[PDB]
Amino acid sequence: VNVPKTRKTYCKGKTCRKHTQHKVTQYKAGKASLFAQGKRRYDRKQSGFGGQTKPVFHKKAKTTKKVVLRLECVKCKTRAQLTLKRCKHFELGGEKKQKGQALQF
Amino acid sequence: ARRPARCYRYQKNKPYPKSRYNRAVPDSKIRIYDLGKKKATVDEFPLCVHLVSNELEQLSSEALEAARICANKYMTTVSGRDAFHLRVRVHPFHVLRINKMLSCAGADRLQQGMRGAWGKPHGLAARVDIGQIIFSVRTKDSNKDVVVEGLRRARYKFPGQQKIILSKKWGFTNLDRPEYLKKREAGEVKDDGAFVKFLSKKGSLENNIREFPEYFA
Amino acid sequence: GKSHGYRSRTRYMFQRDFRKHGAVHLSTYLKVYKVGDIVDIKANGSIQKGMPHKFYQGKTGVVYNVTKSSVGVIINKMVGNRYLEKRLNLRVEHIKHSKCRQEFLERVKANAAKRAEAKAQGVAVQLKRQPAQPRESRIVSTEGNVPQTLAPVPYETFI
Amino acid sequence: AKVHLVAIDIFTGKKLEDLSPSTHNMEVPVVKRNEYQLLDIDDGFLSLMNMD
Amino acid sequence: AKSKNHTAHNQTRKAHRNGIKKPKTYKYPSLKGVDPKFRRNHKHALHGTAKALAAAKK
RNA sequence: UCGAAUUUGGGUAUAGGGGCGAAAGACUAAUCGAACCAUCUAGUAGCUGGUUCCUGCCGAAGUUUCCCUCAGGAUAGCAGAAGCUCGUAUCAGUUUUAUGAGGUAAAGCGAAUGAUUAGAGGUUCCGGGGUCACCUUGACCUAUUCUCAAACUUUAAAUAUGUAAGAAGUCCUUGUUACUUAAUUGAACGUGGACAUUUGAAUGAAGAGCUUUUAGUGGGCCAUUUUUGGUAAGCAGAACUGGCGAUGCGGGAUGAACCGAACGUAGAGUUAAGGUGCCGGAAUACACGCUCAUCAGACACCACAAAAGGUGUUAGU
RNA sequence: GUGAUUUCUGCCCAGUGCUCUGAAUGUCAAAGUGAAGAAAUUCAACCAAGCGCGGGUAAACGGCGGGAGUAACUAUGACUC
RNA sequence: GAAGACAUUGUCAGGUGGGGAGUUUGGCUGGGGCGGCACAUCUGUUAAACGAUAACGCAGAUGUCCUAAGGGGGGCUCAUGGAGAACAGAAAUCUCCAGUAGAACAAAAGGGUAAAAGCCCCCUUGAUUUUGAUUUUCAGUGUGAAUACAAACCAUGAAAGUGUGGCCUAUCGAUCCUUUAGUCCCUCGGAAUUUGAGGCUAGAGGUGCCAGAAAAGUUACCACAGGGAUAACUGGCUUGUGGCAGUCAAGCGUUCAUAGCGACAUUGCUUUUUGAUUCUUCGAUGUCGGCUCUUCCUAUCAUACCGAAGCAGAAUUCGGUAA
RNA sequence: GGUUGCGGCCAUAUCUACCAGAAAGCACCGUUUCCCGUCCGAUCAACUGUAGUUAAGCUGGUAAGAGCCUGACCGAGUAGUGUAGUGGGUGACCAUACGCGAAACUCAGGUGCUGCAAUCU
RNA sequence: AGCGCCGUGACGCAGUGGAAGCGCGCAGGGCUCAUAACCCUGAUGUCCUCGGAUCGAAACCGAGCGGCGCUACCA
RNA sequence: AGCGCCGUGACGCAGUAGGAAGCGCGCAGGGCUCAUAACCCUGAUGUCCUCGGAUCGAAACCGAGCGGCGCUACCA
RNA sequence: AAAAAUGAUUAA
Ligand SMILES: C[C@@H]1C[C@@H]([C@H](O)CC2CC(=O)NC(=O)C2)C(=O)[C@@H](C)C1
Ligand SMILES: [K+]
Ligand SMILES: [K+]
Ligand SMILES: [K+]
Ligand SMILES: [Mg+2]
Ligand SMILES: [Mg+2]
Ligand SMILES: [Mg+2]
Ligand SMILES: [Mg+2]
Ligand SMILES: [Mg+2]
Ligand SMILES: [Mg+2]
Ligand SMILES: [Mg+2]
Ligand SMILES: [Mg+2]
Ligand SMILES: [Mg+2]
Ligand SMILES: [Mg+2]
Ligand SMILES: [Mg+2]
Ligand SMILES: [Mg+2]
Ligand SMILES: [Mg+2]
Ligand SMILES: [Mg+2]
Ligand SMILES: [Mg+2]
Ligand SMILES: [Mg+2]
Ligand SMILES: [Mg+2]
Ligand SMILES: [Mg+2]
Ligand SMILES: [Mg+2]
Ligand SMILES: [Mg+2]
Ligand SMILES: [Mg+2]
Ligand SMILES: [Mg+2]
Ligand SMILES: [Mg+2]
Ligand SMILES: [Mg+2]
Ligand SMILES: [Mg+2]
Ligand SMILES: [Mg+2]
Ligand SMILES: [Mg+2]
Ligand SMILES: [Mg+2]
Ligand SMILES: [Mg+2]
Ligand SMILES: [Mg+2]
Ligand SMILES: [Mg+2]
Ligand SMILES: [Mg+2]
Ligand SMILES: [Zn+2]
Repeated sequence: VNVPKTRKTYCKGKTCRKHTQHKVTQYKAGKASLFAQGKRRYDRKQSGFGGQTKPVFHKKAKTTKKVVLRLECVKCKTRAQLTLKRCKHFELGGEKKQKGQALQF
Repeated sequence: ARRPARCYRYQKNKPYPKSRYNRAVPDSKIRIYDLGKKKATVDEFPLCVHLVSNELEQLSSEALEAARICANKYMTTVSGRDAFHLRVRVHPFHVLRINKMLSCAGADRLQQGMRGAWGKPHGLAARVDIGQIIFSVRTKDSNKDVVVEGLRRARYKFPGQQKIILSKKWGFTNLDRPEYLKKREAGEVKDDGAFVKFLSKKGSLENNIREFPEYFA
Repeated sequence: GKSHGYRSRTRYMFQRDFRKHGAVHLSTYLKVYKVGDIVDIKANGSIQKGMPHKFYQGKTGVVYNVTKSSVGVIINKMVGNRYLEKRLNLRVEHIKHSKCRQEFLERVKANAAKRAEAKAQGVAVQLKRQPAQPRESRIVSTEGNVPQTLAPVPYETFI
Repeated sequence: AKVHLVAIDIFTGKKLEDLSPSTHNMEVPVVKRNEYQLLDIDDGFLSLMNMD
Repeated sequence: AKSKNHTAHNQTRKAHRNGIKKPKTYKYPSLKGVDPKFRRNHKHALHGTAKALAAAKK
C-alpha cells in the first residue's frame, strides 16, 4: 500500500480542534526498556532453579502486521495514531500511480 | 464389467446432468436417435406407433442402444430401410455415480468404508415417467405389423412395463388424420425438411401470401 | 466449512423483479412516515445501504424513530420461547405502508360516521363486522331454466 | 508419519538435513528472484540496473 | 464413536410448554434509539407544558 | 555333559535407579522393564460398582452457544418449590376478514443462460478438394423440429409464515418547545369537550400477570410424509409432526414404538381397535359372485417377490 | 567392534560424529576498562572456551544413481552420449 | 627431594552435558493409524417458496489487494456484429450504424448498476474527532463486520445532496506483559525538587487447535481405569463383488434364431466369496486348517426310470422325477 | 383538442416499415466580439429569433406486424398439493373422502392514462 | 481403493507469466587420396492434448492421454 | 479364475479417438565397379489374427474366439 | 623429444 507523507486531518490539540496539516510517519515500537515492572518480575521469577517459568510462544500463524500511522500536527505538534489493515508491502509518500501508461516488460 | 440395471433402476436422486459442476462424464452409448427414412415427408408416413413407458424409472443408454438396434434391425430386415422412420424420444441426460470398492481378499486393509462415499460418474440414463413415449415410429398403414413387432422386440431390452400405442395423429404431427386431410385440401400446410409448417390467421398478411402461395385462390 | 454470512441464501429474494430493474420511482421518496405507522419490510436489492437482514423480509412493524433518510422499525422476533423486541434502521427504499392498516383507519372513520347518523335517526346501528352467514331461503324458478344434464362420461384414450 | 528432509543452502551451498513430524509446520522463506542488467564489475561487486 | 450432530426435534414442544409470549408493551415506551434532537426538544416541550398546567391549576 | 571356562559346602564382598549379568531385561528369598517393609495416604479418578422406610402431588432431558471440548463441564431451555401484585384482563400451537412476504412442487425451452436430435431454405470478398459467375463433408443466419437442469428460468401453487381488527382509540378546539417550516407550518406530548354497554370479527380462556431460587438432563431411538450420501442395509445424516424412552391396559399369536385407548378403589351399562368353526367370549348368519392349486389361499406395520408366459375358468373391448 | 582356520576385506569424508590447527577475521558471559549523566543507569570498545571457518578420519555412524543411441537376420550391446 | 605464587581450594560467569531428571507428545474421524480439515470464516446448492437446519454432502473461495481500486462532482457509454479507410492481413488505429448490458466494476460465487456503481477528467482525504444506540452470529456475551442518528471539523458541487473506507455479501484476535499516543492529569504514603517507576483513556506487538496451554517418539517387556459408546472372529440386515437361474433373440450351428449355443440388453434368486454396517458379546462365546463323526440341503458327478438331439450303432450332449 | 415546462404510474407508452401534420409551440436552423469548452463552436458556452425549413426530431395514424397489457366454464378442475383410512397394488405408483389449485396451450379484445402552470384559426 | 509426481529440439536434460536454452546429434564449407579427429560457419521445437483465467502462459485452472511412483499397519 | 491390455508386409514399428495405411530391415530389379560388398534409386510385399455387430463407410467403436502381456486371487 | 586413428572381397 502507498500512503502520502502529508495529510490534512482533525487535530484535537485544544488549540486547533479542527482540521490541520499533519506529517505522516510509521509507528515504531521502541526498546523494551528493562526496569519495567514486568521485566523486573520476570527476571526475579527466572532466577534460581526451576527451568523456564513462563510460556514461550511457538505457533506463529500471522505473516503480516497492522500498520500504525503516526500523525503530527504542524501547528502544535500534537500526535495521533491511525490503524490500517494488514499489508505485506507498505511505503510512505512514493510514486503516485500513473493511469494510462504502457506496461514495462 | 458393469453393474446390473437394478442398482440404477429408480429415480431416487435429483437429476445430475453433465454441467460445469460435473464436467467429467463418460460418453453415452447411444449416438443415433433417428433411423430409417428420416428425410421422408409428412404425408408419406401417416401412421404412428408409440412405445409408451408404464413405469417411473430411468433407462440406461446401454438399453436405449440395444433396443434401438433391435427395432431398427428387425424393421430394416423385413420391410426395408425406406419404409419407416424411427425416432427415439428420450435422451440419457442423468449421470449415474458409483462408489467403487476393492473386491478382493485383503480389501479390508485399505477399503475406507462409507467415508467420502460420493461416487464418480459411471454411466448415463434417461429419466422417464408414466405414459412417457420412449420410441416413436412413423410408416404407412400397410407396414403396421412389422413396426409393431419390432417395437415388441425392443420392449424386452427395457426394464419394467411398456405399452404399444397406435396413435390417432398423422405421423409425427400433433393433428388427427381427418383434420390433417382438411388442412392439405386447403392451403394451410407447407412441406419442410421432414416436418411441415402451418398457416395461421395471425402474423403479417403479405408473409402469409409469400408462404402458402396457392391458398387465397 | 459452513458459510453463514449476512446475505447468505438471499439469491432470489434480493433480485429485482423481471423487467423492473434500475432506479427507484420518486413515490417511494415522497411517502411520509410518522411514529406509530405500521410498515412492511421488503428490501430493494439495488440500494445496499440501510438494507434489512434477510430475516426481516416480509415482516411488518411499527415505526418508532424517524431520521433523515431512514425510519426505525420495531419487529417482534421469536428467539427460543419468547419474542424479543428488535429495532431496525431502514432506509425508506425497503419500506412501504401497511395497506391493511389503511383500511382499518378508513373503517374507523366509517364506524364513526355510522354512529353519528344513528345518534340522530336509526338507533342500533350494530357496528361490528360479522362472519359470512348461512344463506336464507329462496325460490328458484324453473320457467325458462328447465334443468337438463347427463351422466358421467366414458373413458377415451386421447393419445 | 515423520519427514526426513535433505536440502542445499541457497547461498553457501552446504547440505543441511532435518526431520520433523509430517503434520507440524515449518517455515518457508519468501525467496524472490529479480532481473538486472550487468553494468561494470570492478572490485567484484557487480553493479546492476533494474528495469528502470 | 460418532454421535448425533444436530436436531430441532422436541424444541417447539419445549418452547410451547411455557408458551411463547409477546413482550408486554407499555404506554410511554423508552426513548432509546430516538433522535437526540427530538429528545432534547421534547424535554423542553414537556417542561413548558407542565409549567403551563401547574400555573393554570395553582 | 562327565577331568575341567567342572561340580559343590562354608566364609566373605557387592543393595534398589542400586547390585550382579559368557546378555535372557535374566537374577537380586514363590516378588523384577526397578525388590521388600512402613509412612506421606482415606494419594487423584471427567471411569466401573453400590447407595437402606411408606404414601401423596407435580414432573423431564438427550437440544442451543462456548470450552485441549467429543464417556466431562459451564450456559440457555425443559421441571419443582416458595410465593407476590391483582381478580377476568396487554391473552391464544385456532379460524375469519383485510393485507404483506416467499421462488419450492408443478410448468417452460418455436422465452434468457447452459445442454441437446434431425432435416429445410439462404450466406464462400465467410477456406468447400471441381472446370470456366455451380448439386456435391463445412461454418453462419433464418423459420422449424426431438429431448433436458440441485448449483437454469418468464410464469408459479398447496402447506407453512408477518401484521392489523381501537379506550394506550377516534374526532373538535387550543396549549408546550431550545426541534421543524417562508409562515401563527408541522412533529411529539397535552388541557378542555364529544363518542354508551355490539369499546368496533369468531371461538375459548381452565384465574391473569410477575419474581426468586434450585434438581435432573445435555448418548437418544421409532413411525407417516419431505429429504442427502450409499447398489443397499434392522446403514449413516437432516425437516415437520406424533410417539417410545418414562407406560400399564384391549387388539396385531409373539414384539419398546403399529391400531384402539392412556391408568385412584369398586359396581352396572355401552363401545373402540380387533373379532364371532373349534382352541376362544361371540352368527358353521344372510346375500351376490369368483377360485380347485400332484409346491391353493387366508388381513395393514409384517415378517418379500419380478421380467415373462398359459384354448384353466370368469367377465369385458 | 568382529568372531577358529583358509582366502579376501573394493569405492565414498557431501551429512552425522570424533579429531587437529590458525589469531587473518565473525559470534562472544561474569569481572575489569572508557564515555555521557546528579546518580541509579545507558552506550561503546576490549573480549576465554565453545561455536563458526578450514584440514584429517569409514575394521567411526553409515552410503554405494537414472535415461538414451549403437554390431551386415533379428536379439543383445563390447562402444558412445 | 620436587614444585611454587603457578597449581589447588572457595564463589560467580560462559560452554558442554539422554550420563541422569521432570514433563509433554491436539481434536474431528462410519474403530484407530496414514490421508484430509468438514477446527475461524465467505458464495451458490443440498435446504423441502418465512427463519432455522446435518454428513469426511456437492461446486468453489479467505489469511490478501488498493492514496486509489477511498470521497465528491462533471462528461461520456460498454461486450459484440455489419459496412467502410495507404501499408493493414483473421488480430494495430480511424468512421458510421445496430447494440437491455450479451461488458466492466482488485480477487470465489451470488446479487446490484447505463445521462451509472462502468470508462475518462477536475478537486480532495469522511480510510477524521467524541461517544452512545442498533443489526448479524447470539447466551440476545465477546470478537469480526455492518446500519441509522447526534455533537464537531472538513471534502466536493451551482446546489439539492453525498461522504465515518472499498457497490453489497468474507478478508481476522482476550487476560498478563511490552510499546506508543493523549490528558501534561493522578501516585511513589515523614516533607519537597529532578531522574526513574507506577496509573487513567486510546492504538499496536498474537494466539490459524482462529473464546486464545509453552510440548518428540517407542513399547511384542508393558501397566491401570474403563468401553461392546469402538475395531478384529460368530450371528443379524444388505448383496455391490462372488455364485446360480430366467426373458428376448443379433449371430453360430453346410441349409436352420431357439438340437446345442447365444452377443447387445434386461428380470431375479442365493448367502457357500469379499466388502458395507456396527445391533449382540470387551467383570472373555477359545481365534485357521486337518483328523474323527453324525446329520441336513439340492443348484445331480455317478447309479434307477424316462423325454429330446445335428440320437444308425458306439460314445456323448440337453432335460424331467429324483438327495 | 394541439403544443410546451415540470412530472405521476413506467411498453396499453416499446420496436419495425410507411403515411399525415391549420395555428401556436417545439425543433432544425444563422454567427463567433463577449463568458466558457474542445484534436475539431460536432456536443457545451454566448449572440441574434434575424436569413430559411417542416426534410428530420416530436405528435398522431396505417399493419390478418413483433412485443407488451387484460380476459375466457380455452386447456383444466388437468399438473401439483394439505388432511384421512387396518384404502388398492409385489412395487413403482393409483383411486376415493373432506379442501386448495397452476403454468404452457387455444381464442378474444386493447395498444397510454393522467396532475399543476402558460399559450394557441 | 486413496494420494503424489513427470511429460520441453533426434537423445539426455535446464527453464525468472513477456514466444525456450545447454551438451551431443544434424547440416554447409575447409584440411586429407578418403573417413575420423581438427578449423570456420549455420539450422532444429501445437513446451502430451483440448478448453478456461490473464493484454500476453511452457508455467496457473479444468478435464482427457501416456508413464512413474507412495500407503497397503493392529487384528 | 477375475480386471485391464495388445495382435498392422517375410520380420519389427507408426497411425488415430471412422473418409482404407507410413517407416525401417529382408527380397527383386537398376545406377557405381574388372566383378562384388557397402552405397543410391525403384518396385513388390499388410485379406491390419479370425468371426460377428452397429455405421453411408471400421485396421480404429462394440461382442466372441485364439495367442501373448501385466496385475489380482482364503484364513486365523 | 607437442599432437598424427583408420583404409571391405577377389584378381602373374
Ligand atoms: C507473543 C507475544 C506475547 C503474547 C502474550 O503476552 C503471551 C502470554 C504470556 C503469559 O505468560 N501470559 C499471558 O497471559 C499472555 C502477546 O500478547 C503477543 C501480542 C506478543
Ligand atoms: K456429532
Ligand atoms: K431456495
Ligand atoms: K513415554
Ligand atoms: Mg536473586
Ligand atoms: Mg542461576
Ligand atoms: Mg439419494
Ligand atoms: Mg458502504
Ligand atoms: Mg559325552
Ligand atoms: Mg527384548
Ligand atoms: Mg524372587
Ligand atoms: Mg401421581
Ligand atoms: Mg401427572
Ligand atoms: Mg457410561
Ligand atoms: Mg452422557
Ligand atoms: Mg434413560
Ligand atoms: Mg402378525
Ligand atoms: Mg391413525
Ligand atoms: Mg365359542
Ligand atoms: Mg574379542
Ligand atoms: Mg570396508
Ligand atoms: Mg560483559
Ligand atoms: Mg540404518
Ligand atoms: Mg528422559
Ligand atoms: Mg482421537
Ligand atoms: Mg473454536
Ligand atoms: Mg428456508
Ligand atoms: Mg503498561
Ligand atoms: Mg448400544
Ligand atoms: Mg452378480
Ligand atoms: Mg455396538
Ligand atoms: Mg458375556
Ligand atoms: Mg475391561
Ligand atoms: Mg463353549
Ligand atoms: Mg431338481
Ligand atoms: Mg588394405
Ligand atoms: Zn494541532
